Amino acid sequence: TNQLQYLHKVVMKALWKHQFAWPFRQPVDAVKLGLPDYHKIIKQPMDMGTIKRRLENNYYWAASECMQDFNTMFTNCYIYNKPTDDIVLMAQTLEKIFLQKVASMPQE
Amino acid sequence: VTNQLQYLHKVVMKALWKHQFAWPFRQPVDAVKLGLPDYHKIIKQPMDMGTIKRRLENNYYWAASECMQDFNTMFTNCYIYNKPTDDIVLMAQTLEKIFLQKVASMPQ
Ligand SMILES: Cc1noc(C)c1-c1ccccc1
Ligand SMILES: Cc1noc(C)c1-c1ccccc1
Repeated sequence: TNQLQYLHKVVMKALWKHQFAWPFRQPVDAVKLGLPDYHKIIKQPMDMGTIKRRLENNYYWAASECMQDFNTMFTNCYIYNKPTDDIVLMAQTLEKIFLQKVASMPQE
Repeated sequence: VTNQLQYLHKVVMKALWKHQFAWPFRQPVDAVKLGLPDYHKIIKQPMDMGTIKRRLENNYYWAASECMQDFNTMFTNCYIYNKPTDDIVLMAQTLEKIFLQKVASMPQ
Protein backbone atom coordinates (compact mmCIF):
# COMPACT_ATOMS: atom_id res chain seq x y z
CA THR A 1 0.00 0.00 0.00
CA ASN A 2 0.84 3.72 -0.12
CA GLN A 3 1.04 3.71 3.70
CA LEU A 4 3.39 0.72 3.93
CA GLN A 5 5.58 2.36 1.26
CA TYR A 6 5.67 5.51 3.41
CA LEU A 7 6.51 3.47 6.54
CA HIS A 8 9.37 1.79 4.63
CA LYS A 9 10.80 4.67 2.66
CA VAL A 10 10.06 7.66 4.94
CA VAL A 11 9.61 6.46 8.55
CA MET A 12 11.94 3.44 8.71
CA LYS A 13 14.74 5.10 6.69
CA ALA A 14 14.68 8.08 9.09
CA LEU A 15 14.85 5.86 12.20
CA TRP A 16 17.41 3.43 10.75
CA LYS A 17 20.14 5.99 10.08
CA HIS A 18 19.74 7.70 13.48
CA GLN A 19 22.80 7.74 15.75
CA PHE A 20 20.82 5.93 18.54
CA ALA A 21 19.42 3.28 16.16
CA TRP A 22 22.21 0.64 16.09
CA PRO A 23 20.92 -1.44 19.03
CA PHE A 24 17.52 -1.70 17.29
CA ARG A 25 18.63 -2.74 13.76
CA GLN A 26 18.79 -6.47 14.59
CA PRO A 27 17.30 -8.78 17.24
CA VAL A 28 18.56 -8.48 20.82
CA ASP A 29 21.32 -11.09 21.18
CA ALA A 30 20.87 -12.25 24.79
CA VAL A 31 23.82 -14.66 24.61
CA LYS A 32 26.22 -12.00 23.30
CA LEU A 33 24.93 -9.35 25.75
CA GLY A 34 24.95 -11.84 28.66
CA LEU A 35 21.23 -11.52 29.45
CA PRO A 36 19.93 -15.02 30.31
CA ASP A 37 16.58 -13.63 31.58
CA TYR A 38 15.83 -11.63 28.41
CA HIS A 39 13.66 -14.26 26.67
CA LYS A 40 11.95 -15.17 29.94
CA ILE A 41 10.73 -11.56 30.26
CA ILE A 42 10.29 -10.55 26.60
CA LYS A 43 8.01 -13.07 24.88
CA GLN A 44 7.57 -11.24 21.54
CA PRO A 45 11.01 -9.97 20.47
CA MET A 46 10.94 -7.31 17.77
CA ASP A 47 13.48 -5.14 15.95
CA MET A 48 13.72 -2.85 12.92
CA GLY A 49 15.59 -5.48 10.87
CA THR A 50 12.62 -7.84 11.25
CA ILE A 51 10.17 -5.00 10.48
CA LYS A 52 12.15 -3.92 7.37
CA ARG A 53 12.31 -7.51 6.07
CA ARG A 54 8.54 -7.85 6.61
CA LEU A 55 7.92 -4.60 4.70
CA GLU A 56 10.10 -5.87 1.82
CA ASN A 57 8.56 -9.39 1.75
CA ASN A 58 5.00 -7.95 1.63
CA TYR A 59 4.25 -9.54 5.00
CA TYR A 60 1.98 -6.70 6.16
CA TRP A 61 -1.66 -6.31 5.12
CA ALA A 62 -2.19 -2.89 6.74
CA ALA A 63 -0.04 0.01 7.99
CA SER A 64 -1.49 -0.48 11.50
CA GLU A 65 0.13 -3.94 11.62
CA CYS A 66 3.56 -2.51 10.90
CA MET A 67 3.01 0.27 13.45
CA GLN A 68 2.14 -2.39 16.05
CA ASP A 69 5.52 -4.05 15.47
CA PHE A 70 7.37 -0.75 16.01
CA ASN A 71 5.42 -0.36 19.23
CA THR A 72 6.29 -3.88 20.43
CA MET A 73 9.99 -3.12 19.85
CA PHE A 74 9.90 0.08 21.92
CA THR A 75 7.65 -1.42 24.62
CA ASN A 76 9.98 -4.43 25.00
CA CYS A 77 12.88 -2.05 25.65
CA TYR A 78 10.95 -0.14 28.37
CA ILE A 79 9.62 -3.30 30.04
CA TYR A 80 12.94 -5.17 30.25
CA ASN A 81 15.51 -2.46 31.02
CA LYS A 82 16.10 -0.36 34.13
CA PRO A 83 14.44 3.08 33.80
CA THR A 84 17.86 4.77 34.11
CA ASP A 85 19.62 2.71 31.37
CA ASP A 86 20.85 4.69 28.32
CA ILE A 87 18.96 2.28 26.00
CA VAL A 88 15.66 3.59 27.41
CA LEU A 89 16.59 7.19 26.46
CA MET A 90 17.64 5.94 23.00
CA ALA A 91 14.26 4.15 22.50
CA GLN A 92 12.32 7.24 23.71
CA THR A 93 14.16 9.44 21.16
CA LEU A 94 13.51 7.06 18.25
CA GLU A 95 9.89 6.56 19.37
CA LYS A 96 9.25 10.32 19.32
CA ILE A 97 10.60 10.49 15.75
CA PHE A 98 8.42 7.54 14.72
CA LEU A 99 5.30 9.34 15.95
CA GLN A 100 6.29 12.64 14.30
CA LYS A 101 6.67 10.90 10.93
CA VAL A 102 3.55 8.74 11.37
CA ALA A 103 1.53 11.97 11.81
CA SER A 104 2.31 12.90 8.16
CA MET A 105 1.49 9.45 6.73
CA PRO A 106 -0.83 9.36 3.64
CA GLN A 107 -4.48 8.36 4.17
CA GLU A 108 -5.95 5.09 2.83
CA VAL B 1 -8.40 23.73 15.43
CA THR B 2 -6.93 21.40 12.77
CA ASN B 3 -8.46 18.48 10.86
CA GLN B 4 -6.04 16.12 12.65
CA LEU B 5 -6.75 17.44 16.16
CA GLN B 6 -10.48 17.01 15.51
CA TYR B 7 -9.84 13.39 14.54
CA LEU B 8 -7.77 12.92 17.71
CA HIS B 9 -10.61 14.29 19.85
CA LYS B 10 -13.64 12.74 18.12
CA VAL B 11 -12.21 9.36 17.04
CA VAL B 12 -9.11 8.58 19.14
CA MET B 13 -9.94 10.11 22.55
CA LYS B 14 -13.62 9.13 22.25
CA ALA B 15 -12.59 5.49 21.71
CA LEU B 16 -10.02 5.41 24.54
CA TRP B 17 -11.90 7.40 27.22
CA LYS B 18 -14.85 5.02 27.39
CA HIS B 19 -12.76 1.81 27.22
CA GLN B 20 -13.16 -0.69 30.07
CA PHE B 21 -9.38 -0.57 30.77
CA ALA B 22 -9.23 3.27 30.68
CA TRP B 23 -10.03 4.01 34.33
CA PRO B 24 -6.44 3.98 35.69
CA PHE B 25 -5.43 6.46 32.96
CA ARG B 26 -8.30 8.99 33.24
CA GLN B 27 -6.51 11.06 35.93
CA PRO B 28 -2.88 11.56 37.01
CA VAL B 29 -1.18 8.77 38.92
CA ASP B 30 -1.70 9.53 42.62
CA ALA B 31 1.53 8.24 44.20
CA VAL B 32 0.26 8.84 47.75
CA LYS B 33 -2.98 6.93 47.17
CA LEU B 34 -1.21 4.04 45.40
CA GLY B 35 1.67 3.89 47.92
CA LEU B 36 4.37 4.54 45.31
CA PRO B 37 6.96 6.88 46.93
CA ASP B 38 9.42 6.38 44.03
CA TYR B 39 6.93 7.19 41.24
CA HIS B 40 7.94 10.84 40.73
CA LYS B 41 11.61 9.97 41.13
CA ILE B 42 11.37 7.61 38.15
CA ILE B 43 8.71 9.31 36.00
CA LYS B 44 9.67 12.96 35.33
CA GLN B 45 6.84 13.94 32.94
CA PRO B 46 3.58 12.43 34.22
CA MET B 47 0.74 12.29 31.69
CA ASP B 48 -2.85 11.00 31.67
CA MET B 49 -5.97 10.99 29.46
CA GLY B 50 -7.82 13.57 31.60
CA THR B 51 -5.03 16.08 30.97
CA ILE B 52 -4.99 15.24 27.24
CA LYS B 53 -8.79 15.47 26.99
CA ARG B 54 -8.78 18.86 28.76
CA ARG B 55 -6.07 20.08 26.37
CA LEU B 56 -8.11 18.99 23.33
CA GLU B 57 -11.25 20.64 24.77
CA ASN B 58 -9.35 23.88 25.52
CA ASN B 59 -7.46 24.12 22.18
CA TYR B 60 -4.12 23.83 24.00
CA TYR B 61 -2.39 21.96 21.16
CA TRP B 62 -0.85 23.74 18.17
CA ALA B 63 -0.36 20.49 16.25
CA ALA B 64 -1.70 16.91 16.20
CA SER B 65 1.83 15.54 16.74
CA GLU B 66 1.98 17.35 20.11
CA CYS B 67 -1.15 15.52 21.28
CA MET B 68 0.21 12.23 19.94
CA GLN B 69 3.41 12.72 21.98
CA ASP B 70 1.29 13.18 25.14
CA PHE B 71 -0.50 9.87 24.52
CA ASN B 72 2.86 8.23 23.90
CA THR B 73 4.38 9.68 27.09
CA MET B 74 1.43 8.35 29.11
CA PHE B 75 1.92 4.83 27.78
CA THR B 76 5.72 4.93 27.96
CA ASN B 77 5.65 6.11 31.59
CA CYS B 78 3.54 3.06 32.41
CA TYR B 79 5.96 0.59 30.74
CA ILE B 80 9.05 2.18 32.34
CA TYR B 81 7.70 2.41 35.89
CA ASN B 82 5.84 -0.88 36.29
CA LYS B 83 7.02 -4.50 36.40
CA PRO B 84 6.73 -6.60 33.18
CA THR B 85 4.11 -8.85 34.83
CA ASP B 86 1.85 -6.06 36.16
CA ASP B 87 -1.73 -6.04 34.83
CA ILE B 88 -1.49 -2.28 34.17
CA VAL B 89 1.05 -3.01 31.41
CA LEU B 90 -1.48 -5.26 29.60
CA MET B 91 -4.15 -2.58 30.01
CA ALA B 92 -1.84 0.10 28.56
CA GLN B 93 -0.92 -2.17 25.63
CA THR B 94 -4.61 -2.76 24.83
CA LEU B 95 -5.34 0.97 24.78
CA GLU B 96 -2.17 1.79 22.83
CA LYS B 97 -3.14 -0.71 20.10
CA ILE B 98 -6.41 1.17 19.61
CA PHE B 99 -4.45 4.46 19.61
CA LEU B 100 -2.16 3.19 16.83
CA GLN B 101 -5.01 1.64 14.85
CA LYS B 102 -6.93 4.94 14.83
CA VAL B 103 -3.80 7.05 14.22
CA ALA B 104 -3.12 5.00 11.04
CA SER B 105 -6.32 6.53 9.55
CA MET B 106 -5.73 10.12 10.76
CA PRO B 107 -5.97 12.74 8.00
CA GLN B 108 -2.66 13.55 6.30
C1 LIG C 1 17.46 -2.65 21.89
C2 LIG C 1 17.55 -3.32 23.22
N1 LIG C 1 16.45 -3.50 23.90
O1 LIG C 1 16.84 -4.14 25.12
C3 LIG C 1 18.17 -4.30 25.09
C4 LIG C 1 18.80 -4.96 26.27
C5 LIG C 1 18.67 -3.79 23.92
C6 LIG C 1 20.10 -3.77 23.50
C7 LIG C 1 21.06 -3.15 24.30
C8 LIG C 1 22.37 -3.03 23.85
C9 LIG C 1 22.73 -3.52 22.61
C10 LIG C 1 21.78 -4.13 21.81
C11 LIG C 1 20.47 -4.26 22.25
C1 LIG D 1 -1.57 4.12 34.87
C2 LIG D 1 -0.53 3.77 35.89
N1 LIG D 1 0.72 3.81 35.54
O1 LIG D 1 1.46 3.43 36.70
C3 LIG D 1 0.59 3.18 37.68
C4 LIG D 1 1.15 2.75 38.99
C5 LIG D 1 -0.68 3.36 37.23
C6 LIG D 1 -1.94 3.19 38.00
C7 LIG D 1 -2.25 1.95 38.55
C8 LIG D 1 -3.45 1.76 39.23
C9 LIG D 1 -4.35 2.80 39.36
C10 LIG D 1 -4.06 4.04 38.81
C11 LIG D 1 -2.85 4.24 38.13
